[PDB]
Amino acid sequence: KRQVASGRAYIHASYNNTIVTITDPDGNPITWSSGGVIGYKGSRKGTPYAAQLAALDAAKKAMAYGMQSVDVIVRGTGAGREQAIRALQASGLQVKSIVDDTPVPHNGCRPKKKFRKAS
Amino acid sequence: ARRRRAEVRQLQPDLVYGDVLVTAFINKIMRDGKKNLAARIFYDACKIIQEKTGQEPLKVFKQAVENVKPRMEVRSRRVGGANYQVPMEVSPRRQQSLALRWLVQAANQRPERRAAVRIAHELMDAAEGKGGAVKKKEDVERMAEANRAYAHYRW
Amino acid sequence: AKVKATLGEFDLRDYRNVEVLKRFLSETGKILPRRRTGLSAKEQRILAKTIKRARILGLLPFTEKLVRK
Amino acid sequence: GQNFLIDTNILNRIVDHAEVTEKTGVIEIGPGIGALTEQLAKRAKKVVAFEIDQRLLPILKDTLSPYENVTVIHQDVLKADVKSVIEEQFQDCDEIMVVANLPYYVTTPIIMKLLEEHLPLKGIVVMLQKEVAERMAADPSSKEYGSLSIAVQFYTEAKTVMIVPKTVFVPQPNVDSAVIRLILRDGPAVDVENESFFFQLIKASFAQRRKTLLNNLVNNLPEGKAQKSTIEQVLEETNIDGKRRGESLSIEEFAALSNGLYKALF
RNA sequence: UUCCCGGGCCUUGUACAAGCUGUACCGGAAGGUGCGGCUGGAU
RNA sequence: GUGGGAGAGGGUGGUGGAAUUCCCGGAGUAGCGGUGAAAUGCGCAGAUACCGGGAGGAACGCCGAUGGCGAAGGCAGCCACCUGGUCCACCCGUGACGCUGAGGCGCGAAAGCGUGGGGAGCAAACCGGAUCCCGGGUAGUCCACGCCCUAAACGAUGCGCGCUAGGUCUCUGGGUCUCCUGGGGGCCGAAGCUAACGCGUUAAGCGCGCCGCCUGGGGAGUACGGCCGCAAGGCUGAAACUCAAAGGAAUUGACGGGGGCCCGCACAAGCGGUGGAGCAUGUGGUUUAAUUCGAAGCAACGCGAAGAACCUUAC
Repeated sequence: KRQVASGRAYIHASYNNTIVTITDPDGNPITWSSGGVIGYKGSRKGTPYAAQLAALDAAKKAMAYGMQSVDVIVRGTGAGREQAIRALQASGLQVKSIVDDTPVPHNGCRPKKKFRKAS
Repeated sequence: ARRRRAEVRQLQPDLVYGDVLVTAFINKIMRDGKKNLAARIFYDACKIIQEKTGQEPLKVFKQAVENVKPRMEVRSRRVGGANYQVPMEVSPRRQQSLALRWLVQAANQRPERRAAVRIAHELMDAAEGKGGAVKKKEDVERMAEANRAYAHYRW
Repeated sequence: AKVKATLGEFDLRDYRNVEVLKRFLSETGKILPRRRTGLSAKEQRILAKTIKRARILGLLPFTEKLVRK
Repeated sequence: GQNFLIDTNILNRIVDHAEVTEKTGVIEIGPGIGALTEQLAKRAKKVVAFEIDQRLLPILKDTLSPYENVTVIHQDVLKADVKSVIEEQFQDCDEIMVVANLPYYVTTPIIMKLLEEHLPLKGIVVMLQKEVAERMAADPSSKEYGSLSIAVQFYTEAKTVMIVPKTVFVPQPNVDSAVIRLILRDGPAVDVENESFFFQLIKASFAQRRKTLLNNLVNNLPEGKAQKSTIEQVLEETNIDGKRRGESLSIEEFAALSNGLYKALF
């Protein structure tokens, strides 16, 4: 449809869930894939294998729309960062730029209970 | 073991052909101490291959064995109540062990009635590059290099 | 090596010499420890103050993103 | 887990304080190890122990089998009206009263519901943690006094009979316990009011405990900000200063406030 | 040695022959949770 | 006094960015969040993930330390204004002007209160969800005045001065500059001290001055009286009675959520097996006249019994 043949990939890597969103150069999202899309449930959504499957799925639906090369822009510290990177780099995309872009607070709001006891 | 690395026994070279691999194969065939029966069954296989194929048997033994030599195995690892089937590389000793084992067990499960007949067809088929032993060899082969993500667990 | 090693005479209090001050940052716009910069306590403190001031002027990045995995 | 009453005569002591006789037939909420029911069956015509988990029923099959008074009943204490089982089983019984052996963990809902049922009976004697012992006997002042205090004292008069230290309970509770007696009052302690609004007011005053009565009323009570004047107005009538704290007032004056406020904005 | 079972030699201790503490609150109180502190507790 | 030095010391006035939440669009669909298993909860009125613009209210990531400043409590984004303590160099000035200090007067983490505002997030109480967790959530955490004035308020070590080996690291001054000389912060250790552990020029050593406090444990920081406070409470502070102990540090042990190492067909690498089927034996129950008795995890069970038709035999 868009046939821009080049977008960007935002990989939201959480401990519980892994989401990948492919967007146009402008930043408007083109398509998104999750762990629930594959139908996987419970704790095992954080398993690397599920993230691999989501990544491949997103790649296929992307090539469906004319994609060739993207910029991977990884976010968060999910259990499946590097594996999804490896999957998508060799998924058939001519990926140009990969950058870690984890949004860390500059010591702002006070975190929840389990994130306390800081050193 | 814990202290030893364990030394491997050296099999006595065959009487007829003057080789050890035949001895190992017949030993794998050998059950209940019936070494005479196993040897005769093997020699009947030798006669079958010699009659049905012009070439000398021994070359075929080696090349078929190679045609049933696994080269990439999967090993179980216990990480935090989870299983990691890491693909590793096998030793030549391990290669031959699994080779002989798989060949023999494949030979035994053939539809034919006579042992010599079964083992003969099995070894010829393994020679050509297609058979139960071969099939399972590539089975475990393709099972490996599939868990490459789990390849960083060096076991 | 160390950052101090690959530099000649300069003023540590100048909050406009970006050409040199950029060096004292990581791939990300983070101030390197005394392990990396190779400075005594006093000079490290004064440099940190200068870097903060420069950031506020908008000459230096508050943060960046590393071009790696 | 259950507190192993290794010491002897303690059960008898709590019984004596309870004044359960041959004439009296008493309900036990928690069968436990049968010892409490053992003395209860000894000196009473009829005693029943309610079982919530039939897994726990087999034990008495050797303990309370020798005793014939005990009528084992399998029904959840919360999921029943005790009145019906009283009418049926304890028709022969004269005086209706309760002795419990709960794990100090489940007491409050049970003891509150018992009183909710408006069930006519002699009373209840229970052992529980010191600080939770109806928040002691409790009085219209001090830290102990709470909403629970007001509710319990409204239904029934209160008295703590005994305090029991360590070495009495084998799985050393790291906390001391105490035994309290409750006797059902002839109707409400209060003269008259609406129950719902009264309990709401009681809860509202004690929400932010440290803050004044006036602030507790303005905040905790629904709306309240708009009608604040009226609120303070009634406080002038009922002779109570807003600068008093809820803890300071007594139950009767709580009710006197309830009646005033009920006719004002409710 | 990845584990699992049973030992041997070490090192370290609540307890024997995590814990504690100041306030505040508990209509699920062998006690729990806020807020802060301490080592008279192991990385 | 003169010439400088270092610093999260304090108060006030401004302004920088990252992040979280909420309101808008551009775009874009089917789940999102959660643990130990989910569940509750949110989303087809379009939620999550995304880019752009706004509204805020709190805290300042790297630097950052084993570091610095303060009398303590405590204090870190940056700029400015006002202000306190302190260190060194010259050895210029006064001429004992000194130290401690019962009462008094100030300051005093967090929590808690009164009068107003504020509230992004976090979260007592409370409302739900599965069987010590997970969703929501008022006070509070914030600011401005006035209260309260307590702690494992700790170096569990009152303040001042003089004397008694050194070695090493670290911060900040001076010089003639990897060698000296000051002032702080740690480690090892002379002599010495201590019940021991340990302290040891930053004394718990050797001495002098002043202050507070102690006299077996529990009752008890309780009662009573008094003084403070809006309240919570704080300060001061007994006895009746009861036990012959309470307690300090250390030494052998045996036990643990403990951790390290080293082994044994312990797992792994294989082979052959009962568990499923027909029989033989042994037990637990059942049965009867009795089917005698011992042995019950490994370390009881083809064990005593290594020969029950009568014998044996004990029922």
